Order: sequence, then structure tokens, then C-alpha cells
Amino acid sequence: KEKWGIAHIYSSYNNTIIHITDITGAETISRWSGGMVVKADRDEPSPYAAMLAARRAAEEALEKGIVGVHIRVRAPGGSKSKTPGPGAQAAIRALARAGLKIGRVEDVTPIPHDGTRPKGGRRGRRV
RNA sequence: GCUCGCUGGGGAUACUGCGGGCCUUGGGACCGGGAGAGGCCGGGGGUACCCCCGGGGUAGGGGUGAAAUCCUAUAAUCCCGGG
Ligand SMILES: [Mg+2]
Ligand SMILES: [Mg+2]
Ligand SMILES: [Mg+2]
Ligand SMILES: [Mg+2]
Repeated sequence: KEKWGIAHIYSSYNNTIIHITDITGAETISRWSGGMVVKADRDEPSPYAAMLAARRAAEEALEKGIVGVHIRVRAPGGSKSKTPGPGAQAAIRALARAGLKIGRVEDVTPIPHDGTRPKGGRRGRRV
């Protein structure tokens, strides 16, 4: 038939993580981050690092029989920033280029209905 | 003229004071259909977050203007099932 999986993309201002699981999520097919493809901390969240990691993960997934994925992309969320970093969309485009079919795309950033207090004080970072 | 102050009497009744009568306009009481994150007490929920147990997977995660302390093979970051 068609073996379909899920691509979980975690994108912040400091790094990017691309993690492919099966359709239920309980089994890990492949997992690559920005620090595994570059040597400098400054380049970890760049679009090019996201492309490289997505390509490695997609190749490992294709060798094992995955044909397509559905995509779940998230920023850190909670009491941290709600906006994804610059690597998410580059990672999305690279998966399709490497040979995977793409299903539905959704954002799953966790959002509180008035949760906890964030760091920094009532004055924030002072730079 | 000044010591603008005191005292014996006579007259007036507009205003203020005091006594009696009569009002409803200010204020208060009550009745009707509605408005509101006003207050107190009891019950039922919402996501988010932290810790613990079990499954997967394996070398990094976190963080800055740039780094380091810190966390991680006693298996982290990430994903799934529960408390
Ligand atoms: Mg790193
Ligand atoms: Mg501090
Ligand atoms: Mg300064
Ligand atoms: Mg485990």
C-alpha cells in the first residue's frame, strides 16, 4: 500500500530539529538537528542548516519505505516565543525536493489560556 | 467733630429670628420591565507549565553581540502511552 509517516519540526531562534516518526508517532524513523550538520553555534538556526538536516532525514526515511509525511511545525511556545525561527519553511521545502510526498501542514505551537510567568522580571531584558 | 460705645421712652414691619397654619418643586420611601468584570459562599472546567513511571531512538541539547558555566551514555534534547 502506502506507508505514511509524520514529520515533527521544532524551530526556534537558536536551533532546528527535524524528526520523522510513523503514522502513530510511537516509533522513531529518523532524527536530525542543526548541530549535527554544521560546526558553528551561530549557523545552527540558518535556513541552509535546516535544508541539510532535512535532506539527511528524508534520505534515511526513504531507505526504510516511507512514501509521504504529514507535517507538524512548532515554535517553542508555552511562556517562550510563539513565532517559529527562520528554518521551518526551508525544512518543509527540502523534504519535498528530496523525494517525499507531502500531506497536510499544520502548526501545533502550544498556546496557554493564561499560564505561567515568564523570565526577566517586570522590566524584561535590558540591552 | 472725637471717646462708634451705654442707657429711658415713642413709632414701622420689608428682610432675619421666634410661634401657629397650609404646600410639593429639593431630598427620602415604594411599585414595574430591564443593564452591569459590584461583593461573599459552594460546585464544575480550560489550555499551558514542572516532576515521576513505561515504550521508541542516539549524540548532542541549552544559551549569547560573541562565548562559557549548566544538562546529557545512571541515555539527554525530540516523539508516544499513563500518573
Ligand atoms: Mg549545538
Ligand atoms: Mg538570573
Ligand atoms: Mg551595553
Ligand atoms: Mg526511556
